[PDB]
Amino acid sequence: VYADSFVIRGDEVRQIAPGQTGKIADYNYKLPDDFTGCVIAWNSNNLDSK
Amino acid sequence: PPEAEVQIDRLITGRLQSLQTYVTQQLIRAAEIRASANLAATKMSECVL
Repeated sequence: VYADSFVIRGDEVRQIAPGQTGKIADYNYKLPDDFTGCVIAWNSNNLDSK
Repeated sequence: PPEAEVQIDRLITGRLQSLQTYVTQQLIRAAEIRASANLAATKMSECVL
């Protein structure tokens, strides 16, 4: 399996999913239509917010 | 594509059902025509000759 880790805003969380598109999932990271796996996201205001 | 696939699937299902219906009707009509042609061949062999 694969683990792709990055930091995105809470608004663009819905962009990480097969199908729908957007500025984030057009030139940065796009999922395949028949993607098999899971998408794991969690709040991290206490670690990255300088 | 992700949302057009469903519409294309619906159209494919409809067209496939139409083609299947046409093929079945053609098979039945061709069987009837074959029976009539066998009768015609029997008539030609047993009447003309």
